[PDB]
Amino acid sequence: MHHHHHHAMEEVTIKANLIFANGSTQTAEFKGTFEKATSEAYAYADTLKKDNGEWTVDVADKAYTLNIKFAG
Amino acid sequence: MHHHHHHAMEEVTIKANLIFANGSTQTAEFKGTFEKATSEAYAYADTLKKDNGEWTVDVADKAYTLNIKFAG
Ligand SMILES: [Zn+2]
Ligand SMILES: [Zn+2]
Ligand SMILES: [Zn+2]
Ligand SMILES: [Zn+2]
Ligand SMILES: [Zn+2]
Ligand SMILES: [Zn+2]
Repeated sequence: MHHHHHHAMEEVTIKANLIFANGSTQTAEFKGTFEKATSEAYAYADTLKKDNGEWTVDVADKAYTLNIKFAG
Repeated sequence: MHHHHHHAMEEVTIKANLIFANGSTQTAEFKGTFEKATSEAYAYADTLKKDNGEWTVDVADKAYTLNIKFAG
């Protein structure tokens, strides 16, 4: 499944690729928590439904931070 | 839970922050599939166990690509 595991004070960058039925595309960037950032991307997509129809989305990861702590 | 959902031809960037018992740190970057990139990060961490002890890790997301397709 596609699951975002929230962390406090997270800062995530969302690159949205909008692909229209005729093959044309548009890209936009959103930043903030994963929840807020994706919400804005979806809200934007919704403003385009009137002229471009229903949309579906696939979320794919691109970057992570690994915090590795040694005990000594 | 922390779950990486694999996608074909994915290219993920891993930023590893190694935190030692005495407070000092070291950072490194790894790239490739999430699986390969994290594997290299862990392998690197293992080479430091002899002198720095056991390590634990927390994986946190940083960036995503959203592919939004309109049906028309
Ligand atoms: Zn999955
Ligand atoms: Zn979140
Ligand atoms: Zn997917
Ligand atoms: Zn979770
Ligand atoms: Zn993968
Ligand atoms: Zn975590």
